Amino acid sequence: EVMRPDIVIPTIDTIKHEKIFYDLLNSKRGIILCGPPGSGKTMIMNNALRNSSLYDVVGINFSKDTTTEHILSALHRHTNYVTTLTLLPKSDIKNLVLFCDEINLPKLDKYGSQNVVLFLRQLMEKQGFWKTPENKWVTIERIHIVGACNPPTDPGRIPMSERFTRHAAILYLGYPSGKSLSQIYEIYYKAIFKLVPEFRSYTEPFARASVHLYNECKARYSTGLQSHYLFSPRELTRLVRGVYTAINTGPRQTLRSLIRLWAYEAWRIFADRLVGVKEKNSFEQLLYETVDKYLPLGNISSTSLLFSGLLSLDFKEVNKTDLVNFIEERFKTFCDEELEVPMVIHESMVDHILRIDRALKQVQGHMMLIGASRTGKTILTRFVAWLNGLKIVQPKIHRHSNLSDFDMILKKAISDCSLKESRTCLIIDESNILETAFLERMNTLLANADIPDLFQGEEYDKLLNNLRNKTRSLGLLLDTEQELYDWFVGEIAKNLHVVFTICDPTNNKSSAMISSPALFNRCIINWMGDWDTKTMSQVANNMVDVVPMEFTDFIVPEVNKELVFTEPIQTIRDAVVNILIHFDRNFYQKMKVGVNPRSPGYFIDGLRALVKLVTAKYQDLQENQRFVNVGLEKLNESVLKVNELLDRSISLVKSLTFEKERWLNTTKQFSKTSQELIGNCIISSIYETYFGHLNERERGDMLVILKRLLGKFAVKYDVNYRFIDYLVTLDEKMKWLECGLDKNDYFLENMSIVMNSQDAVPFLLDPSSHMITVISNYYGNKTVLLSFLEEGFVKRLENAVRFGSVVIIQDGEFFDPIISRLISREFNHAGNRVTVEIGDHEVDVSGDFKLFIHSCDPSGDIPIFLRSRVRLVHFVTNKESIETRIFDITLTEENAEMQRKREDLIKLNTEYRLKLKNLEKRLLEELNNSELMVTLNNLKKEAMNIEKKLSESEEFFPQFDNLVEEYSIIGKHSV
Amino acid sequence: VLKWIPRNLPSCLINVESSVTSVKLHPNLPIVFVATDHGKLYAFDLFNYTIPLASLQSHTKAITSMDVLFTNYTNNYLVIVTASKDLQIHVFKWVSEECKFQQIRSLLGHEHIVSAVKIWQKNNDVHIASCSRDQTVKIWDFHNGWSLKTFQPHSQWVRSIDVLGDYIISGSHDTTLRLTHWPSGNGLSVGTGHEFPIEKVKFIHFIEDEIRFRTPSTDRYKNWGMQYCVSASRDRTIKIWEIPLPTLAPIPNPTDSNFRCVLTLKGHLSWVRDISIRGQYLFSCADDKSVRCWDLNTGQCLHVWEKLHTGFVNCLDLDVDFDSNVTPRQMMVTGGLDCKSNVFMR
Amino acid sequence: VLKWIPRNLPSCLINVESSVTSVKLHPNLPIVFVATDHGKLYAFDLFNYTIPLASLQSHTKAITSMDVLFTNYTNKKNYLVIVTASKDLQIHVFKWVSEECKFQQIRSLLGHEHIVSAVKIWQKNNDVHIASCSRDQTVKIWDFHNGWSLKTFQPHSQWVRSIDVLGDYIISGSHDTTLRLTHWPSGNGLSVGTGHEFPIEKVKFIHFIEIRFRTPSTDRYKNWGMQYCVSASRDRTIKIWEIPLPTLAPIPSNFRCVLTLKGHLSWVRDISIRGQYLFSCADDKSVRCWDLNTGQCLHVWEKLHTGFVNCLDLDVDFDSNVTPRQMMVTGGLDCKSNVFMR
Ligand SMILES: Nc1ncnc2c1ncn2[C@@H]1O[C@H](COP(=O)(O)OP(=O)(O)O)[C@@H](O)[C@H]1O
Ligand SMILES: Nc1ncnc2c1ncn2[C@@H]1O[C@H](COP(=O)(O)OP(=O)(O)O)[C@@H](O)[C@H]1O
Repeated sequence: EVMRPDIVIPTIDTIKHEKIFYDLLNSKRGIILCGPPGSGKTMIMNNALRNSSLYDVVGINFSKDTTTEHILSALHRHTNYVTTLTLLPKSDIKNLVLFCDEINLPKLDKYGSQNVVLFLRQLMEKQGFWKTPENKWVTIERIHIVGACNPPTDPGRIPMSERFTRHAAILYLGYPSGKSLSQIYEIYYKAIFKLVPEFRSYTEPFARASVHLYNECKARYSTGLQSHYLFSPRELTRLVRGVYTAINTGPRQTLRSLIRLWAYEAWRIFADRLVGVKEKNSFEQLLYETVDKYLPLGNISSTSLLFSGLLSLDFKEVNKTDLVNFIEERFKTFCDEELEVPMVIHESMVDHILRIDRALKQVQGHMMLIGASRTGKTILTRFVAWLNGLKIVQPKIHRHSNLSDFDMILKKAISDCSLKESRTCLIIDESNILETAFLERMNTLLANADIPDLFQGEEYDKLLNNLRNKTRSLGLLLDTEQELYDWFVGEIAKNLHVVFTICDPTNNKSSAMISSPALFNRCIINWMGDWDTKTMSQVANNMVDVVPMEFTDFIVPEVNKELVFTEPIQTIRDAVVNILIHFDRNFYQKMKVGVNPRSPGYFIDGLRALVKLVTAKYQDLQENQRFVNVGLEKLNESVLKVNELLDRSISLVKSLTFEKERWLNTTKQFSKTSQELIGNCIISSIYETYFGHLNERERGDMLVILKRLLGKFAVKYDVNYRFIDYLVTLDEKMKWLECGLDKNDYFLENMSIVMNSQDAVPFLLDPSSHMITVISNYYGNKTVLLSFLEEGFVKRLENAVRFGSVVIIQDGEFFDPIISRLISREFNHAGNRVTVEIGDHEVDVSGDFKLFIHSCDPSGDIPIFLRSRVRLVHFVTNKESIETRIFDITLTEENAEMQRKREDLIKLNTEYRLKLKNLEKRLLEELNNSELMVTLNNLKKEAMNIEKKLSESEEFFPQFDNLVEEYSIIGKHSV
Repeated sequence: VLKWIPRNLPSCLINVESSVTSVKLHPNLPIVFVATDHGKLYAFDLFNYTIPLASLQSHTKAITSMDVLFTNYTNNYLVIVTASKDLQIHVFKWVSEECKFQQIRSLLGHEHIVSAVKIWQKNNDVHIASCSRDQTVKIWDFHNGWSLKTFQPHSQWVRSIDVLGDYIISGSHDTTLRLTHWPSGNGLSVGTGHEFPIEKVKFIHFIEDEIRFRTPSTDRYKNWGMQYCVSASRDRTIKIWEIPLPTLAPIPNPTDSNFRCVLTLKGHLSWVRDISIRGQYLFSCADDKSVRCWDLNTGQCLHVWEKLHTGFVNCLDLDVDFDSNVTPRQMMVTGGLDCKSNVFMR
Repeated sequence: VLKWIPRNLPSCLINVESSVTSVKLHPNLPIVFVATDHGKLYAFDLFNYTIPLASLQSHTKAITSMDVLFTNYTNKKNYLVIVTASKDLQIHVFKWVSEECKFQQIRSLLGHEHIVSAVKIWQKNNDVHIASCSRDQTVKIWDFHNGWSLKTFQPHSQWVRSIDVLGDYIISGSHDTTLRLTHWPSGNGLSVGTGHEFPIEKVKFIHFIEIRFRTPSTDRYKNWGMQYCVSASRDRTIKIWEIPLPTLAPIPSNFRCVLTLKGHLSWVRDISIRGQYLFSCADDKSVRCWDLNTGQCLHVWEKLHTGFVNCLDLDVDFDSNVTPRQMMVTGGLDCKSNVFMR
């Protein structure tokens, strides 16, 4: 009977309030019930009205945006319009009681009035209202009004007009005393422990422990810390219900098992909403003190308590290792079956999976995941729903969407839940609430188990037809309207679970979402938050243990214990993980994030980029060193064979002195390059995944921070390191410069960042829109320019995906949320065919398809979903670019022939240098593959010719230097 | 010879490079064939398990299923066919003169990964069954090499099949069972009651040796040749279904278009992967690293193999006893996800 | 079982890029790892030897030695560890990921002042230790979990050319004709043994099996567990010495040659023992099998390769976790390998 919400334990205050409420209601007067949340106004009302065959209760929950139309819609299925106009209840012998929760919430207009308050005072004082469309006066005959609210001193509450409260009888419902709460929950614990008779003498100490824990949580964690720290007896009854469920679906229990299970339930009820680690430690110490004081057992941490029914037929505490292995295999199968995502399963991941499973295994059990973006909220929800056999429904709310689409999606989900008995998990992101009407719809869906506004008139009648047919299909014997719609409500409550994804809880829309009354009092608030440093260490180790890293001498540096977040330093791997954690912390500290949750997307992107880059660099370095070694060995063997025992071969050997010297120098410096490889790869990955949206000064300061931090952990790096000299090759540089890149080094770094991003869709901030024509020159005729602000963009994008064209989407500040699966790289693989879902139908990815997003508006609006999952690159002109363009313009307008000759000379010199480099590479390749002497002589002659060409062409530099010195003052004044 | 129960400890163990997805037993010689998630196909003789006999990488993806058949004729070799995720079904030849694999050909026609194959001999002509993720059961001819009939028995992709003459039963990802008569290609009955996807479904073949579910009830069921079906799903349960008698191309009766769960075997701690019937005993494995042995008469588990593998137990099989062409020897082999395979002798 | 006789003719012929340096056999599967003189390490299947499974350019110079073993952790996923030594003064640690059949380079071991000549790897209950020897007259002992050296000392005046590890005692073969058994945890010598006239090639310990040399003599010898050892050099003679029992940290005294072998036409390179028979190759391109009881050659496999024989691999019969498979692979300098299966 603990599950049934209709049970009320009769106390003195309960029976007193119930009978005076009945006396007031039978006197035909308005009633307003006031008190702190969780006092029991709804409880005492329902207890009073269950024992009566004269009244019916209609539940309406008010929010910040409630209208008269909502009240009338909730009354459609309970009232009949008759002309004797008069609004009778549908029943002829039972009165109707209109119960209005949270009646203070309906906000004021700009002139300080409430539409709902005045409507209700018209209903009570005048017994009727005016029907808006036909302008006629209806009469309220047998409808009573009961209001429930909180004191106006509570946040979000507003004072009501005296004309309202003049017609209403006000009763104050306060919190029960600690003794009364202890008695109530000792009765509950006796009911629970009837299943375990061997511990029937521990019911009272458990009740005192729970009540003391609730009182201490209310005292310690107040509203002044966080706005959602509202505790009530509802937390205690939630804990009691969870305890009953856990023993009911569990094995034979011991005293230690019972205490640990109660502690786990306390963790999941009282401490899920805690934000800071300090409050988590405070709750841990509070649980320790409560257990020692009231129940005179091992560790009582959140990670130490892992109760799950996944590993066995019964809900019980399980080991960490076997649970981790089971979740790893299950997520491998999940990646095979639904969507391929390379995720790492860590300890906090396991704990969050367990608590999401606990919520989704309940009846009328919802979730409100609050945390940073790219933490694993929606993917964990989908994994848990797949494990529980639920159907994931993510609404396709995009731009140019209205109430009609959301109502259609909600009605389809409700019909599937009820008629088609399809157990559905509904994931609603904070970005799917375009305006507050969506939030009001979700409030109505959560407070009740139906949306009365979505079933009106002929839609209501056809819903009755469908439900009658479905009930005849199952064979249940029911024909009345009331019982049939109660079956509807029961099916919706049983089969529908709603999970809310919130990224930034300090946004006004997200603040109203969290502080919404029905959302607050029905959802299980799971403040996941940002990743703690232990989680980052675990995931970094799990993605860098599979890559060759330790290949050089490493000495453990002398560092403080508090500055080491992994296990104590033993290899380069732990030092690298600690370096990345420290740089993530320093990055989010220097960007003044404040209390905004710190998204770990940068950390994961840096880890993946570092892994791939160091793998490629290690392969290239090993291949090049092997080539140099075998070439030197072959040259030495040929020299020895010639000495032991043909003029062309002698000339070739004599001409290879410079090549031999270069090979010897590379062999000597191989050790130095091996010393600093890991640090260079780390700094590179930081460049691609961190420095995209930074100017040159911020990049330089942050590189200084990273360099000192990387030298702290005894990791070597190139002292003369440069991003262009490490990631940008000569061929790529020429392709970019002939496409239209500026000579500025910042632009070259940005172009290298955007081109070397093959795992995340890049984002371009070019106010001059130069990158659009640059990329269009890069791909020539296969490129296509789309925009979010144009009609038919979806069809063009789908056609380009089918064909394989390179797509550039302008107007990046108007992100269209149906390309989200393209943004998140969510692909479905069917053998050699890869398909993605855009809009409402699947489309085949060609594999040559590329996505670029462009935005020319600085300081625009970028959603957190898009912001956290793109390589956002800023193309902002700086001093050097302005000086270069000024010099180019003044030289073109002063002496065009000189400027043309200079740029042609620069192009010739760089092309000749690339030809020389490729010729040396070809010489090395040909020597490794060993007529040949003549070819080698020709290659040497061509290299000498290129060197002579460079020597002859390097005689015009002083003229360019003099011109630069002449126009430098013009450039500096221009900037 | 029929009531044999395997011992609590395997005598010999097989080590494989990757996860073992399917294992099959040669009806004549003491050799076991082992599939691999990496894509290789192995074969180990039952007495010298230190080294294999033949192994080649024919599929570019993971093998999903395979089976064996010893052909007979009125006018004679072992046929092995292997499905995989490489969008192609490969047919091989097992020559015992050299004990070396010989590829016959490869089969095509599926739009997604194929997960089950069944081969049967009928009047000197053999056919190979196939169900894939494209929601189609495209069973094919080994001789001609072309397709015969394509039908869609489920709204969601079919995970397992079984053939008993001209009738095929299909278990899919939509938690339903559907029995279709292949030559007409029409659905006969729908079996619901599971709430998690079906992993393996097969017929309960009639036996003559007194097992409750392996005998016909009335004369009509004996004439039809089949009465009961066994299915496993991700519900941690094994359910025994019954085939309603159709109007007999059989016509599905409107009043007899549904199954009926005669028994519901439960007790596994995870998804039941593969099942097998030997006499009155039902042998099943699951992801709980365990193998049960469910007696058919009592409907209760008899012997439990706790922690047989350190990982998931993907597959197992016995020797077919309903066919006189294959002697039901006391051999059982279980494949595991821990890159290991255990064989129980005598 | 352990008394199987190898076939007269080879069964498989696998070609490599250069001269074979070291050959190791995968203890669980028909997989052979071979390293060439160019530093490239190969993974060949015994049923498909035409193409390798995976190839990686590990070292930049010639490979000197290689040893493999399968970890047995009581808690942690099992994997195989490949330790390869070369002339690059560095030893890399690999891992065979059979799921995709590739090579992952776990870590390297740096610190040797010369070319590492030999390796030997062993597993404790929950720890793995790495043994090595180089030309710097030192034997550096590393740890697989940590990655840095735990013991480093000079066991001989000359350069050590071979080393064997068995528990806390290590027998090191050097360019000098003498050897030395030293305690690993204490870093002190225990006994020495001379008698040869040429540099030592490969020295390996002998494990007792529950035979004249595999049976303990007294209870004290059984408690110690080490009584006999096998040595080889360039003097074309393999002599089995007796290890005296020091006064037990052990406190240190000469090795007595209780047996000798003759008949080798060149300098021996590798010595392999399987049960009661010992197989060893040399530069004469012949493989001789000598019984431990009679102490004479029984079967000869001549004209195996055109060049000299480099090394041979045999599964250990003294390990409970290692199955004594009936297979043996021998490598030669003619860029070819011979496999005798069953
Ligand atoms: N006999 C009782 N006396 C007082 N409080 C009780 C009794 N039984 C249950 N409660 C507690 O009162 C709570 C009811 O609060 P509720 O009516 O939802 O708040 P509100 O009045 O704001 O709607 C329950 O969560 C339960 O824990
Ligand atoms: N445990 C993890 N290990 C690695 N990557 C993760 C993990 N959790 C989340 N991610 C990253 O987050 C992305 C999906 O997270 P998601 O649930 O969509 O976050 P959100 O709900 O905040 O949008 C993936 O692309 C993945 O790279």
